[PDB]
Amino acid sequence: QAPPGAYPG
Amino acid sequence: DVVMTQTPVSLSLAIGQPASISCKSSQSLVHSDGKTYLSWILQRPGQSPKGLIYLVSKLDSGVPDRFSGSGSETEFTLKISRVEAEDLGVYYCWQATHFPLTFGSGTKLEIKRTVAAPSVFIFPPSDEQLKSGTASVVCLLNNFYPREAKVQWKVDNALQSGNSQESVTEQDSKDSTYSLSSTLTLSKADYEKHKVYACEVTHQGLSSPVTKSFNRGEC
Amino acid sequence: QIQLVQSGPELKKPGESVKISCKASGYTFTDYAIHWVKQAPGKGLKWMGWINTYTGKPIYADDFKGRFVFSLEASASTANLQISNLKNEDTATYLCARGTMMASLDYWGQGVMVTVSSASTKGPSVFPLAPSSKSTSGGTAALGCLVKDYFPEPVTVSWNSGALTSGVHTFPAVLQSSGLYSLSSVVTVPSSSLGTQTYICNVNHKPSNTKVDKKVEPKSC
Repeated sequence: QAPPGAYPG
Repeated sequence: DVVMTQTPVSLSLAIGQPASISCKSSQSLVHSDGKTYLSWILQRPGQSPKGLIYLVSKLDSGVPDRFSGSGSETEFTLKISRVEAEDLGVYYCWQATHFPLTFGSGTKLEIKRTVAAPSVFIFPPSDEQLKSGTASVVCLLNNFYPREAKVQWKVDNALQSGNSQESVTEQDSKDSTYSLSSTLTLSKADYEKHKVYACEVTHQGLSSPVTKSFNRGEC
Repeated sequence: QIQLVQSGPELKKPGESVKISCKASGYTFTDYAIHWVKQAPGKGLKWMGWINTYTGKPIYADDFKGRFVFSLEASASTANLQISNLKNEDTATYLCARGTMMASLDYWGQGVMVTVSSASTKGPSVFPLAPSSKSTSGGTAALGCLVKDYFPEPVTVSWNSGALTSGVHTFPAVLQSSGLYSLSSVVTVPSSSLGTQTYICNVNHKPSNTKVDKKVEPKSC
């Protein structure tokens, strides 16, 4: 649903 | 946070002229999956944004092909081959390669068009308001260009200060003009004391000031 | 057609809580992320985070951890934003947006303007701006409504229940000495059909429960 930058690292 | 810087802050382009807006990221937007998550949105006057572009150069469904995007790692451009009246508003680049998602500073596109002098109207206070014991007189400057205009209120030839407020519209998405409203507010008693109410308009489209007036109680 | 329609109160006191609703229609709700975006009146856009519409799992930007709760009503195709312990700095428009994996934010809600104030609401007076000999030119007549003395923003103005949109200018509100707002809404119409056509301004100010329909007719004597 979401691009990689939508997830914190 | 990735800082997204956009230049110019604003530009004014004629219909049919090409447009190029730049967007710079404080780090590479090339992700380890090989994709570059740079996107563009447009927000037109008083409304919610619409998506235009994603993955640097992919047009969102229904977006005219006058629009295109290019770029590489930290430099990106949005281009309009041919500007149209409805392209006006604030363009934002934004990125989703790094957490958190961030939006650019925005570029406002104004349409440059021919000089258009205002149509000038005046409205006396309504009987409804007079009954409440206040008197608002409204001066309307309709569909002019450019945006800069001067309104002065005169009551029996006396230049008014301190009893008026005005606002100007955003630019019209169809004729590329502006409109302005000024309100002069007096007590009913102060209103009662004078005869002639006039707004005097100065604009680049006019070679002399235009006075719109009425005489209090003259149907 | 794909639309996000938001609703919520427009005025709250510091310390209070607000719920802002984002209703999706015209597509599969659970196939697309909802993103929450704060827009400061004047300024650009700040990402608050997003909610997975399939799993219900919210992810918060650091500046929005604590007082901000994203939730779902999955069977009503609705995403909810709760802000609690409201502060001066929370005054903003709150936007929802549909998101894809390829990072389109294609469709946006119309937003909800939340003003955080200890001051009380005031509902506007609506006065007609009557068409007259002083508002006509080239066979066209200007007429409108003066929406005076309200707080907070916004007020919505429509004409003939939305049937009249051509030639409408609804001006930005001005802030009077009092800390109250006033705005003008005007329309240009044929001067020839002023006897046959009806012009009503529909003024809505949600915070004061103001719902006025004002018929605007020629000046007269």
